[PDB]
Amino acid sequence: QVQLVQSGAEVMKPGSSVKVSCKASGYTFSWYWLEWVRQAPGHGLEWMGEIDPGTFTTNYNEKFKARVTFTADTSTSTAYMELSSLRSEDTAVYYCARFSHFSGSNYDYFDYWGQGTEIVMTQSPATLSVSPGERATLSCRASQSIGTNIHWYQQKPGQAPRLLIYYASESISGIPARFSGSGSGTEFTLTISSLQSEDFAVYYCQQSWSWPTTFGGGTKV
Amino acid sequence: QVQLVQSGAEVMKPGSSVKVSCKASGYTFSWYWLEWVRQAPGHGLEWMGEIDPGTFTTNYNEKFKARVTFTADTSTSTAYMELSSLRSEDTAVYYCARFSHFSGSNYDYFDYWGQGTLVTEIVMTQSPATLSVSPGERATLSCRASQSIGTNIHWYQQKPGQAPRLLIYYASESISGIPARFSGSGSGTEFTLTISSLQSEDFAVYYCQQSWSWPTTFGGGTKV
Amino acid sequence: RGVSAYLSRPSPFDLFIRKSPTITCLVVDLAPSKGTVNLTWSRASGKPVNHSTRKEEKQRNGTLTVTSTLPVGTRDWIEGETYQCRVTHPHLPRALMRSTTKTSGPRAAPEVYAFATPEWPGSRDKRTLACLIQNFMPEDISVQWLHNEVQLPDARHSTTQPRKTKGSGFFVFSRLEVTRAEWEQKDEFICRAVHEAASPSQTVQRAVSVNP
Amino acid sequence: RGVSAYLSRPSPFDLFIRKSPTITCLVVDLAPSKGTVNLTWSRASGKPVNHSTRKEEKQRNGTLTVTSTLPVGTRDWIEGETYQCRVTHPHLPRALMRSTTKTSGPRAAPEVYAFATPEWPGSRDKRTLACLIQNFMPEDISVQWLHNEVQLPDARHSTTQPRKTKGSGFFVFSRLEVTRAEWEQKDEFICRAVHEAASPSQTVQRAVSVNP
Ligand SMILES: *[C@@H]1O[C@H](CO)[C@@H](O[C@@H]2O[C@H](CO)[C@@H](O[C@@H]3O[C@H](CO[C@H]4O[C@H](CO)[C@@H](O)[C@H](O)[C@@H]4O)[C@@H](O)[C@H](O[C@H]4O[C@H](CO)[C@@H](O)[C@H](O)[C@@H]4O)[C@@H]3O)[C@H](O)[C@H]2NC(C)=O)[C@H](O)[C@H]1NC(C)=O
Ligand SMILES: *[C@@H]1O[C@H](CO)[C@@H](O[C@@H]2O[C@H](CO)[C@@H](O[C@@H]3O[C@H](CO)[C@@H](O)[C@H](O[C@H]4O[C@H](CO)[C@@H](O)[C@H](O)[C@@H]4O)[C@@H]3O)[C@H](O)[C@H]2NC(C)=O)[C@H](O)[C@H]1NC(C)=O
Repeated sequence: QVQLVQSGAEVMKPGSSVKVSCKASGYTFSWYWLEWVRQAPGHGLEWMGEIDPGTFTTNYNEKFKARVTFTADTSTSTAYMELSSLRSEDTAVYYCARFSHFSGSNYDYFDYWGQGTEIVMTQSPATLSVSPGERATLSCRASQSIGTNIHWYQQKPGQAPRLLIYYASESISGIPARFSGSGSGTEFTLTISSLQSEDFAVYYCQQSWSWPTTFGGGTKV
Repeated sequence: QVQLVQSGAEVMKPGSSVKVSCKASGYTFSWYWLEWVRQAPGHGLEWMGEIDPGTFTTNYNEKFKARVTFTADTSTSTAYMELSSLRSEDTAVYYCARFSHFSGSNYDYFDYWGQGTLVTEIVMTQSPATLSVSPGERATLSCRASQSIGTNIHWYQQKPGQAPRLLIYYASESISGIPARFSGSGSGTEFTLTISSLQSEDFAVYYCQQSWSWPTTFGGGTKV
Repeated sequence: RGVSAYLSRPSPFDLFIRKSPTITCLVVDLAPSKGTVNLTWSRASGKPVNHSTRKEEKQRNGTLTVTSTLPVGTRDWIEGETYQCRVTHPHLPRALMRSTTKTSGPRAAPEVYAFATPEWPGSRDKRTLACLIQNFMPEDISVQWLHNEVQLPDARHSTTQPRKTKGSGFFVFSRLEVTRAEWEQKDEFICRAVHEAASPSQTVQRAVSVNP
Repeated sequence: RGVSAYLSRPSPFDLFIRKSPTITCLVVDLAPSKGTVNLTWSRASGKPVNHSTRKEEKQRNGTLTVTSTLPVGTRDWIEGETYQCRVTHPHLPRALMRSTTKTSGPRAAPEVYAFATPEWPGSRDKRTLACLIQNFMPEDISVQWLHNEVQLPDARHSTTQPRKTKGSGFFVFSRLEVTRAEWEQKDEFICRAVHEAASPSQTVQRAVSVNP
């Protein structure tokens, strides 16, 4: 009963102002931190920034700080993101994120309807197409030891990344028991007992240990 | 079925060597750390030292460092304590202790056969000093330490003329066989031992124990 | 390696029979500190919320637990309103929040079994009654025994937390000890389980007399 | 967050029938480190010790659990010799010790009650059987189901660890699901409890038919 509406896609050419609106339904807009993530075709997801509407405080990524602009509107429970210095080199789809969390930094619960015309880990193996009936293992290792503060997302093509495993050990409800994650320290493994064409998508690694938050290159199946 | 016997009381004179023998039966003598505690009239029983029989290493209290000497013999399953430079104030009863333990310091399991008579920085505060028998009435005993110890505290029961009996370890759980009337609770600097109903069958001195830091200290105690 | 907190859902007996649902948001293993922990509540519609009773007390092994219980509307919960418990502690860097709402999974009606033990040697005064609830989904359930159309205290009957069946559903066993005077007064004992999947009135009950 | 370890006692089924009682000393909450943990064993009398099988394994929540299982002679245990497990860990300043021995408390014979569930729609072939073990001391107990004098795997029957009753003793519930072909093969199913207090041969059993 919690969905978020991002803004309709719009035409762009280099050097024009852009505004995209992320709307929140199903949860109190003021209480949860909102976040902005950037996925560029051919590049793993990278942190773009975050904003708190309760206090109207704002945080920015190292490179996007001056380019990006963050604001929110409390009355209608809508928040929008604006950006400048646009280049076609910066062509990417931006997925708006919420911050459901335990303690400081954590996984995200978010929808994804926005497209615009650094303590990072290693994503491996890079890509593997469908192979039915064989157990499939995806490996993620981070530059700095992460302990167990890692998360697994699944983005089916054209939709929002859906959280699969939080903290690499335990799976979110509704997920079939075949998906299982394990690991410690720097190394982590996601094991699918049996691989079925029913679930095919890209799987991205998440690290919340330190700032900025990082995502793996991903593995598509 | 674990008994350890200390030495029969021994007559001594000022300036004479004294030896106390602790023998261990019912458990492997090599594996458990042994300990020595001194109870002096006017002084709560306080840490005298400890020894590891497997490696023969030794630990000492600030005051007893030079006077006391600890030794062990593996075949006899006995540990001995000897000391010199005796003073008239140093007449006391010596209890030899075992160290069932998790990590550095913890509770003790021990018997009662040490008497010394010669012809002539964390303190534990235990209160009230004394409360006489009133059967069927709840009795509450409080123990306070100057520096917060967390939960590293223990409660002993010493009936007069016998060994202190371990009652509660870590202030929460009772050792098996003890009636459920005895209960402990507390944290930080303050701790309370509560006897739900008081019975003449169990009358004794109850001593506070500290495992947080060195040296280990004991409260003055409360007898009934 | 961090403090965690758990949130519970209202029991079906407090929902359908008592009509007063109990929502519990609790925090655990909090290292005791002079920092005050603030627990706030809100609902998804951002519209007014009932005040929460707050109860804070220490625990035996020395870790601190603070709990806050919020009364909820019965229809508000069955419709699916999502509730948010916010915990803020100066020890934590950012605020912590937990959310709950009605489950939308498949529903299985609870199967009720009431069994009585024959009079066996050595216990003429005390008798035992057992109840088995089988094949119910979701895991929310509340079970009770009524003697002479009265609500017996929770302590009287021992129950088991739900465990997944070998097949489909969950099963709960409960044990009750009746005194001689209880069946001396009245001989009908009915075991009833309240569950969201249950119908007509979220109640399934079975009674059998002490002797068949 | 100090690390702890537990030692377990032999089950009555492994004690009286199998004639191989095994005591297991294991450590939990192990913070992963490259330091290897060494576990040694002894008995109080200084009499011979059999070598213990050692198995170290990771778990889902990431904590390491290391176990050592020592086979014990039944007579040595019935005599009451206490066994000591010594665990040494490079992180810990001094070694840790755990001790175990036979229970000498009052012993109460287990009461077994076997119940059968009525046939319900949609599962005509498969039925459910329940067993209640009551008023036994001490809380040492092991339960089994026999179908035509065959031991069904431990996994097949879900059982509950003993918990103290309101009065004196403990109660255990176990639930088994019977296949159609199994009661087609043989129709009497026996719930058996193995316990020290049980006699003549530490077994108490009652049987139930699937349907009359
Ligand atoms: C992370 O993963 C670990 C993996 O082991 C979990 O560890 C379990 O929990 C604790 C240690 O963390 C262990 O507790 C002990 O369990 C014993 C039970 O073992 C018997 O019963 C099991 C059924 O669970 C049988 O399978 C087994 O054969 C044994 O016969 C108890 O006997 C111990 O008793 C002590 O605690 C009880 C409270 O239960 C007290 O009342 C007693 O006085 C006594 O002091 C103890 O409970 C447990 O054994 C571990 N699992 C297993 C399978 O052994 C962690 O829980 C988990 N944590 C998180 C946060 O994920
Ligand atoms: C020392 O302090 C106290 C003892 O005085 C102790 O607090 C306990 O903490 C644990 C967790 O750390 C609590 O366990 C919880 O219990 C609730 C009760 O239902 C469970 O729900 C929780 O787990 C499940 O919750 C759902 C089912 O209810 C499941 O859907 C979910 O997936 C979980 O499996 C959780 O286990 C425990 O309740 C408290 N104690 C009390 C009395 O409430 C503390 O842990 C002790 N030790 C430490 C190291 O803190």
